Amino acid sequence: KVFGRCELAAAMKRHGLDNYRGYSLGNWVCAAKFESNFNTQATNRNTDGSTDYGILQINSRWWCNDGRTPGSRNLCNIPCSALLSSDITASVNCAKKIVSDGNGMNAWVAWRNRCKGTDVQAWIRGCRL
RNA sequence: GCGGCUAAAGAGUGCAGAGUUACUUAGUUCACUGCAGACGC
Repeated sequence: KVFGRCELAAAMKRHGLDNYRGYSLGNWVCAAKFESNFNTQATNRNTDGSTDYGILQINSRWWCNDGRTPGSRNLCNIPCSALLSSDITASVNCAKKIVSDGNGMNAWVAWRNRCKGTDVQAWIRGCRL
């Protein structure tokens, strides 16, 4: 499914992505846009044969099982195909666990490239939440 | 009992809520529910 901007913001909050770990929902709305263009089917293959799944582009090298990455970890305990679904449940839990961890939100590249140090409020402007 | 209007403006608002993510550029304007008025033959 290709979420609209707000339709997403609403679904993200409604799972517990609003101001989780002290990061307002304007950072996750933006993160999904630059990462996947709100499209929950998006995929990109990296030069090393792993692939990025879902609305936030979560790597099969560590986080999920696609079958076609030998020496993959699957730390989120799911098939990478769950990261493609219209139901963002299993792409939030995993987006959560990635952030609740090491670099934190700097573990979000797209976020860290474009939205870190920007008024991430523009991304919620107009949205019935 | 079957249509347009009920916001100058606006893609979108007759008032009151609702929230099934449907629709949409998200919406005081939109799925659902209460009640509508002046009209047309």
